[PDB]
Amino acid sequence: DTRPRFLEQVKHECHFFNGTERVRFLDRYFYHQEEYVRFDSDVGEYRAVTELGRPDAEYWNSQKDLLEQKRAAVDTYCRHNYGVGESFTVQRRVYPEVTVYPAKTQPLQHHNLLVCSVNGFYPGSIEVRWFRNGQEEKTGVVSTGLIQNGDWTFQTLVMLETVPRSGEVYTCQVEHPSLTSPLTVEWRA
Amino acid sequence: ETVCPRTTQQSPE
Amino acid sequence: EEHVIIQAEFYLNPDQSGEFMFDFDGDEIFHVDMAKKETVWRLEEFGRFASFEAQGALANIAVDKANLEIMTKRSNYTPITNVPPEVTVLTNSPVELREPNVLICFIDKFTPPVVNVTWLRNGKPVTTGVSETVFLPREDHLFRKFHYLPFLPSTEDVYDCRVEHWGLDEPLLKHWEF
Ligand SMILES: *[C@@H]1O[C@H](CO)[C@@H](O)[C@H](O)[C@H]1NC(C)=O
Ligand SMILES: *[C@@H]1O[C@H](CO)[C@@H](O)[C@H](O)[C@H]1NC(C)=O
Repeated sequence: DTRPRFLEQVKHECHFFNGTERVRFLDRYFYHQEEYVRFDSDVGEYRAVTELGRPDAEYWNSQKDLLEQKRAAVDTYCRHNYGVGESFTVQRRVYPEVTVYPAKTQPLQHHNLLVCSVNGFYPGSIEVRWFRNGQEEKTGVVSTGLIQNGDWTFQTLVMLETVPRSGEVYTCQVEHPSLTSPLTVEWRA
Repeated sequence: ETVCPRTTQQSPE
Repeated sequence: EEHVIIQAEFYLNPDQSGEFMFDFDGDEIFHVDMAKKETVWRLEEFGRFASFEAQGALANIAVDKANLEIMTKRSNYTPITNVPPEVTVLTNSPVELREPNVLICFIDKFTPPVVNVTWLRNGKPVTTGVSETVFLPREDHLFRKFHYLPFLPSTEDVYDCRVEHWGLDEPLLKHWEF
């Protein structure tokens, strides 16, 4: 199939700062991936983003009942839906699961990577650090970044490039919004 | 207990 | 900010595909099945505390289809440039042998939202217990998707996620083995 395609997207966005103390509502329209007209609650009217959306801003802004219902969306839509799902979205917190295991960069060679696998946590913001004999190791640390599993959990593999010697204690420290104290896991050769 | 949708506008033809 | 709730919709011609879904901080809350006209919560626990009228969603898709035909005329029938996806294969949990796990195929940064993807075991296709999310919106206004495959890690088996897209000149295969 070689027929050309034509995509149209619409995104109704609610932005929240400090609970519902500050709310921003955006009503965005896209042709393919190019936004051409939007409504910004901080402006109170439709504004065309590209030349393509000028007919829409003119026509929509002439309707009084449309602008008024778009200006109340922060309360009739944004603040309403927040309280509906505030229990299982805003307050969802899943404890992370930390595993430390060794790996190899090239096969058939001794271990040279210490992998700290943090799994299944929510929310996404996380701080994972390595320590060697009590001193933090900030040199030669690679990671996968923060991975969204798509099922309302996250994971990240923070790897340490090092050849472990006997008598060395390596510690992976994990900080998370749902934790009261930093979670640490030791690993010794 | 019910989520509310926000309305898409119709462009001028 | 602190949190973002996005109600994302799209309509695609000439495939006549549409979609209605709610997004929270990059995660799917629910999506409306356009066929059976039902609300599909991403996790079953969500539907207990919240309800959604699936009938209201189909109205926006009707307006979306009409708008698209207006914009297609306005753009003098300028088609969409296909953007090929990135593909990555990961496990949900660290691997142990004879310990159940889940493969995740992550298809990201592509448009239009049409894709053929298939799980392979040792070269043969698998459709057993396979699940997938619907097309999820991004903030550069491309798309991203997830495919899941529960499996039992063994030394004898080998897994690939093959993705097909109009922006790729060959079916992109992403490999996983223990
Ligand atoms: C589309 O066609 C119209 C009419 O010829 C023209 O004014 C316009 O510049 C063309 N291009 C775009 C991007 O609208
Ligand atoms: C899915 O497979 C069908 C088989 O004919 C093909 O027409 C379609 O283009 C494929 N998906 C892609 C690569 O868009």
